[PDB]
Amino acid sequence: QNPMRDLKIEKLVLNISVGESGDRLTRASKVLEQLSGQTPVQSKARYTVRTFGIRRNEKIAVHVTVRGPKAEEILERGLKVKEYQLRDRNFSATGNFGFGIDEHIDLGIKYDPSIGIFGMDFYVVMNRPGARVTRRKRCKGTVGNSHKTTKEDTVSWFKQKYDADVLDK
Amino acid sequence: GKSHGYRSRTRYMFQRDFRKHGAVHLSTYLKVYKVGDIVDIKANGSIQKGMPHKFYQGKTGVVYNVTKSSVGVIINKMVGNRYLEKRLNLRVEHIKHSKCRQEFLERVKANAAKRAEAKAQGVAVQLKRQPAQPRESRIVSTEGNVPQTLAPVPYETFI
Amino acid sequence: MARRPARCYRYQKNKPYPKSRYNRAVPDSKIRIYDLGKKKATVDEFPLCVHLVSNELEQLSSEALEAARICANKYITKTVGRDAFHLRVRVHPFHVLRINKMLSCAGADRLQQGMRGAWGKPHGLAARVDIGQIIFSVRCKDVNKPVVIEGLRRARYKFPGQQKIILSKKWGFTNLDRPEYIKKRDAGEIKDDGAFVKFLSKKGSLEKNYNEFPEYFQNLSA
Amino acid sequence: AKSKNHTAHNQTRKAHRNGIKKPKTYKYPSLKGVDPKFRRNHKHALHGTAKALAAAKK
Amino acid sequence: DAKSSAYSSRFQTPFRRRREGKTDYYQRKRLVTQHKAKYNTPKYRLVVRFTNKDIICQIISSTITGDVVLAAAYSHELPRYGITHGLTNWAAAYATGLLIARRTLQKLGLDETYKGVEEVEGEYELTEAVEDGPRPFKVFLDIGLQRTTTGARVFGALKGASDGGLYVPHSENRFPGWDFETEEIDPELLRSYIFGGHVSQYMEELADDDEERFSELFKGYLADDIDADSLEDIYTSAHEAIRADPAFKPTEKKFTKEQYAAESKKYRQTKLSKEERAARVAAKIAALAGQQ
RNA sequence: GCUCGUAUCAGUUUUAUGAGGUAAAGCGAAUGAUUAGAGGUUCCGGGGUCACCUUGACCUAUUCUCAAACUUUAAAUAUGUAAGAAGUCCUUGUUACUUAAUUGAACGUGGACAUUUGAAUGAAGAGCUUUUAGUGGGCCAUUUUUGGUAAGCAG
RNA sequence: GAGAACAGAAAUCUCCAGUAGAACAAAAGGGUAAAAGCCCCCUUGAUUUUGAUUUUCAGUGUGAAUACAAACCAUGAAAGU
RNA sequence: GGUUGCGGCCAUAUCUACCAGAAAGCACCGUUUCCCGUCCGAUCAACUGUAGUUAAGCUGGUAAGAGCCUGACCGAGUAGUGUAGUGGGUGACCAUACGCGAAACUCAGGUGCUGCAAUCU
Repeated sequence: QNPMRDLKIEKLVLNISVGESGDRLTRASKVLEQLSGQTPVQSKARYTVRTFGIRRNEKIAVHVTVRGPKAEEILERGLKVKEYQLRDRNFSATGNFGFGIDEHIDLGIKYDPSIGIFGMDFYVVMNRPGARVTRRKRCKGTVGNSHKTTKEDTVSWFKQKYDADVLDK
Repeated sequence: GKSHGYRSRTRYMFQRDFRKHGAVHLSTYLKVYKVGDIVDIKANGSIQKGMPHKFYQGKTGVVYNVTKSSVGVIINKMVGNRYLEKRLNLRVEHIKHSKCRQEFLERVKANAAKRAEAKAQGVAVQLKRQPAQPRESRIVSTEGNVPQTLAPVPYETFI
Repeated sequence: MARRPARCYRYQKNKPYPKSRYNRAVPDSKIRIYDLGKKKATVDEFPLCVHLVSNELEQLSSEALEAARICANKYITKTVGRDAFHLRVRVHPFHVLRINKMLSCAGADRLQQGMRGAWGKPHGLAARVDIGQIIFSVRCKDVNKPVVIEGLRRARYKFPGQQKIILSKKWGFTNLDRPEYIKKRDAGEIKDDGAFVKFLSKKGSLEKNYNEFPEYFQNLSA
Repeated sequence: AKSKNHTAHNQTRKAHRNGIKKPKTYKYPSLKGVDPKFRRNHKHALHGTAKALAAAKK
Repeated sequence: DAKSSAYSSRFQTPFRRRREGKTDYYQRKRLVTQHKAKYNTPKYRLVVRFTNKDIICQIISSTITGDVVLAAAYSHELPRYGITHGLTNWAAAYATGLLIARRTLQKLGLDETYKGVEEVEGEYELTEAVEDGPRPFKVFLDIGLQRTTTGARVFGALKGASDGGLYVPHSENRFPGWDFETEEIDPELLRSYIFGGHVSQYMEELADDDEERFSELFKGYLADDIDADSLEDIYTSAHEAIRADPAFKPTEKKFTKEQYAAESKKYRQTKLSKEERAARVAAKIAALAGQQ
């Protein structure tokens, strides 16, 4: 039909939320470094809540974005514990999806002291080639309705790749 | 505490008219102003440096000074019992040409052109403008337009 | 503290002074129900529409609306039944009236400063009313015309000024005259909307029009 | 005690009794408030043309 | 979704070229504005745009009805002057700035003076005025949307114009190899960039390393069997060729404009009139009412 | 009094060109309020069948009424400028200004500009200065309008 | 609005829509969307000399503001500010 | 005539859905040694027009399309208003005379034109 209209992974964002600031953040930073091979950024607190122990501007989370073949490798090793199967939910209206895990330190690499055990959050941003047309500075436009991504297109791509299946529930 | 600020009673004067907010079109800058050109002040509230006073909205005056990014205009002011010559230093965003002059200019050229022709053939080309003279006589035919009879409509409630 | 006579506030002397972010301590309007009778009633059933029309320019207190609303409803429902009419109050009391309270006790000059600071505190609500507008609109069946006349002529006594009852040529609460409305209703042009009707427009998406008014198009092909 | 604080009554009648006359504009207006760069360039231009006209009339 | 009618009514669209995103008006607003005491004098913009596969450079002065162009110089015509492949590279960007600088100077009649630099040793040297002569032509670099960045090709053409006898103000800040610890530019490193040193060094590295990518990329250079050392030669030969004849020889223009219109119109979608619109709805209304 | 003698003028109209945001109009235009419904929900509560009768709002298409401190639009009257010899047109001279320039700007030199010297009407003389008196408690009337219930009330 | 372990109406991330319904130190109004908002980078022009002008106005002051000149700087790649 | 770059008027140009796109252009598209910039070559920067694509952008077309624009003897000379009266009305307001004169509604049409330069079956 059309070769390049096929979907591809754009970016995975590897999200983690930490209540406080301290050594937990430091080990949270470095576990993501040994996770992705690139340093993460400390997403900074936005407001005060008085119930989550949050003042404004206290850097209460860690995330990192992975793209390219390293993204293909890192989602595979992340979805293996997910078992290449996933709930019929979790798929956004744009077809992006995500889910959470409970540990990474000894999931794929050897565990070492003074790092703790952290659950965290995956989120995959998947869009077909041509995404620059809505991100470039000059001649910025949109993406046509056909070029958009939907649930059925994404879940179908989820099938043919990894031979995965949805709706394990 | 009565207020007489530099922008008082100016909620609507410095508005940006509907669907024309934002930046200003660039023909405002590319317009050329020479000293002596009659111009009329219209304050574009988008640009805040060098705004005119509220009294100067819609006033018209000649240009006596042209500066780096502004022109200087001479306005006549209603004060007491005599006019005073006011000098304003206004950004070009707040000023535009007065189209009254160009109509005088084009009429003069046509008036000059008629004078050149009346010099050669047909002198006394009636140079001066004549306002709407009273209608001259005419014949209004009835052919196919017989005067239909009209009567006032009876009053009814419409409600 | 008791209410003043209405002739104090009859004329439209002041500019509209509605409840707003600048006018916060406004008392609630006494009138609260504006549609009465079988209000969930369709349009075809009540062809007759009669209006209580003001011929004068004044202020009608919110309470006077409520009084006439009660008396007009009570009489008509007792005569022709609750479900035989739909009475609708047209005007809404948004103008806030102001009162300057004067102490009526002996020695009041000491505790009160006359009109130093005479800005009256909000006193009540009224509807500013003009010439030829509609105050009440009652739609009903042609049968029960005289009852609504008496109902609407028994409400005028509770309103200041000189009102008039005039029956309308418009079909109920529509803007269309009776023959013009029936032309559309005969030609499937009209869809009931609970208390009013939507008219098919010759402008807009033809798909939506066909979905909303299939009967008109079917009659076109017959 | 209390007195009429302000009024514009009779002001326009006063203003027009002697009339509001235009400022009687003059040829060669006041060369003031102009751009200084223009002004004392204009000085030298007027100097130069004066010498030229003076030599033209000899 | 569900764009409301009130939103459509109240939506003030930006200027057409802002809607397309091609023009940054806030920046043009201060380029094309001119010192009001310079009433009629145009303010020329040296506009450079890096579309894919071509470089667009032109000199533009604003009028009331629209921008007028003195003379333009693109990279499509560079094969005439000897630059064949990689018409988008940094070295070509320098050359096309040189070409337009030569072109405009000869169109204005100021070719004989302000030769810029005949020998390009890559040092920051503006084109100053000569003693008692016409001033150097002053044009202003309107890069447009693309970000200012050290070593960007947009400032490659900047160096091209300023080395072409055309006075465009600038600082050595954005030229490639601009050190931060010290404010010295590297003449050797620029001269490499002028002649493709950042390209020829990738020629030889890949050629020394492998042949797969070296044969995939740079295919036209392999077709002419030209080595990296010849890249400097061809760029020089272009420079003196540009300095020899910048007179803007156009193309041959076969199948001329009326014919160009003729073929386009056949494959050009037309617009219906009221009669077609009346007919189309009548057929559609009948179809939807035809026992549906 | 002075300088001059039909004007560089005008509490005016017309032509043209603007300026405003009141009246009115508007809420199936934004904002704030508003009466009536009609049709459609995620497990971000069904409170009872856990999807089965019972509702938990919002969105859509309408509908009624509004607004001094809301408004798309938008008057009337009032208001600014112009309606020429201090102008128009042509030529080439100055500048330390400006331009890439012998490019422009400003000031000009010379030369052509009566049926009407460039809209109407009028001008009663026009313009300018000096000096000084009194006054600096106001009040009424149509219209507009604020506070007040209103006032031969106050503003 | 759609979603995503812990995480729920609300802690962080991503997408779509989003004419401004936010922010702009502080009253209200005006004004601003590749910005006047947010984040980052660099700086002191919040400097000197005086004058001219606008508002209040007696065309006085004070305050505030506008546009320039001569500098000298800042910033930018520059126009420019 | 199409396309590009720079624009003018700044929606008759916008917005929602679908359709078509010969040639050329544009664009997506490919690779990080260099400059450069990021959590990430996604943006930016560089290198190649080569490996491909019209899917998208873009252009145009379609919609009794929303919107927007113009006009109407459409509403309506209506609301409103200037002037006048020893007009009416207790008043509220209204009528009339001489003038100016809308807005909403209704209907009709339309849905970019163009400047400079270059390029293209």
